[PDB]
Amino acid sequence: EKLVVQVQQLDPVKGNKDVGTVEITESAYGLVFTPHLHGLAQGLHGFHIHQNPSCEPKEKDGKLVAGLGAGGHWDPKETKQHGYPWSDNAHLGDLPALFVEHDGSATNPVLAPRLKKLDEVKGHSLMIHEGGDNHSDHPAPLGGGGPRMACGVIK
Amino acid sequence: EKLVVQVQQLDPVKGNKDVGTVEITESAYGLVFTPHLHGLAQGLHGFHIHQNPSCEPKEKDGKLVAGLGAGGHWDPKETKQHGYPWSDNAHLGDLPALFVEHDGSATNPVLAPRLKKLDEVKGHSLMIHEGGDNHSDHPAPLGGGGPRMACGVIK
Ligand SMILES: [Cu+2]
Ligand SMILES: [Cu+2]
Ligand SMILES: [Cu+2]
Ligand SMILES: [Cu+2]
Ligand SMILES: [Zn+2]
Ligand SMILES: [Zn+2]
Repeated sequence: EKLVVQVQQLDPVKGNKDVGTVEITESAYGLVFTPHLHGLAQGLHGFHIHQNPSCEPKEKDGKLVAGLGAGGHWDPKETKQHGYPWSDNAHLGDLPALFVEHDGSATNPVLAPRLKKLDEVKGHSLMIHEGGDNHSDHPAPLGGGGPRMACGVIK
Repeated sequence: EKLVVQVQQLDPVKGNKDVGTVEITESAYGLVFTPHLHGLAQGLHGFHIHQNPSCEPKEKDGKLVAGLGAGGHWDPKETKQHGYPWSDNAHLGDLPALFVEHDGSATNPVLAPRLKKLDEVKGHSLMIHEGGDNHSDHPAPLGGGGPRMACGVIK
């Protein structure tokens, strides 16, 4: 009847810290992602489900870049393109952008109409990027979210 | 096909300001509302379809109140409750909250899964509130939206 994702802000060098959680429920129109995050940068952020059920980084050129353990966006239907949460051409893991209040709190729930059961999302990660999401691979790849600001494993 | 709603920032004393449009299109999972608004107050705002095809103010106790001519939330199924966009117990006009960037712009689209055809929404109004939306009538009625900030007639 529910799923509570332990969301933590990413940081390879010093350490991961718990920013709150995200509960995933089923509605008659798809999975609902309701967060109770506190202490994040304000604004709209890219919100997507990734491949590997891990939130640990991967260094490159010495410079460790957070969240790479998660891999790319979850794409079991191999569309090979980033898009809208309501488009069949998009990665199945593409969710609506997440809003973080002026006080760093995320409490506005979003719907992923293409996901029906809680089981589908298990064994994958939940990523929250630094930038937004224009739901296209242009002008920037993967909606332009960029650096991975927060993450959590869906168990 | 597409419906282009001309939206105005409401001000009965100084005069309304043209702030952009909201395009309504049909997706495989419901109606998509794509804004391109400018000059609005930043933050998360209540976003709903109201009964009457009007954005006119009405006088109440000596002063004009912005947008009262739009009537209440569109409720064809007569649920009598304000709720979530994915709940069948909520007014059919209940849409996901609209995010306005720190620069006053709104460009992030939202989905109303319970609405399927463009014609359904014609003959009504699209309202953007000063306050937010918790998708319940408690603690504040109609999700806590409060005053009517911007509005457009759906033709
Ligand atoms: Cu809290
Ligand atoms: Cu991502
Ligand atoms: Cu513009
Ligand atoms: Cu309203
Ligand atoms: Zn994607
Ligand atoms: Zn309502």
